[PDB]
Amino acid sequence: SGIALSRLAQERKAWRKDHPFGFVAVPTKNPDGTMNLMNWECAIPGKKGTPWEGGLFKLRMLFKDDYPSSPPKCKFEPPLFHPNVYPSGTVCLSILEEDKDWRPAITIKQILLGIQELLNEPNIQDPAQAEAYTIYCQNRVEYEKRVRAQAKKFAPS
Amino acid sequence: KPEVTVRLNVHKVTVLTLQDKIVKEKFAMVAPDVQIEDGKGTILISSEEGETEANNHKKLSEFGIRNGSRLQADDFLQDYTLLINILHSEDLGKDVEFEVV
Repeated sequence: SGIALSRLAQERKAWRKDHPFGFVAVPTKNPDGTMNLMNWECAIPGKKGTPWEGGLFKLRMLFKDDYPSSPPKCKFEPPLFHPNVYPSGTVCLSILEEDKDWRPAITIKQILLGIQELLNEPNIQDPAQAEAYTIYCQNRVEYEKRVRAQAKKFAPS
Repeated sequence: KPEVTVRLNVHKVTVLTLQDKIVKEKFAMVAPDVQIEDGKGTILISSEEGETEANNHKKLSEFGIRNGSRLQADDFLQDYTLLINILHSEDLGKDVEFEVV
């Protein structure tokens, strides 16, 4: 637990000193108004020039006591239309899987950039929901319209 | 990693008094974040506005802080971390809010 929290303090400090424009990552508030280092609320801007452009997509990041030996669990809230996002919101990504591409050196910044990258490059070998996967595979112009519509909806204003 | 022990009345000292009079003033931190060492990553005081201000009037005991509790204070603007051991004391007298041992 202490190993996890020491790392999470370092992560928080580095994020505060330098994060990418439009991104948000802050420990969430416990019900008593304290903050919880093991549970962050985050936000990811759609990349420019892509149909995600203008959208801001919120997600939660949960760290376990054996972090950074294990990756955090990441979940969009609300759930998104995207081939690699489960109906629950959970994000399916290989650097987020302990038995695959996760390494302890991976930073929170790298996780959020890796998730942003996933938004515009769906991974067809690892679909997590029926609808976005089917439409992406069968009707790519309809896929792009749903994404654009969704990006419009999550436009902050 | 240096360590200090502070005596105070856990039911009378506010979060704000801990932040401003103890951690900033007495221990010379400029922009401290203070964590309760409960193994849950509880952040009691944040140097970011406006993240923990809503708790400034609350007594330390409202957050489970008691005799023997450990806080970790970490300065955002210096390389400076400090472990604070809490001794609960109800006998400091009318002119004293806290004592460094």
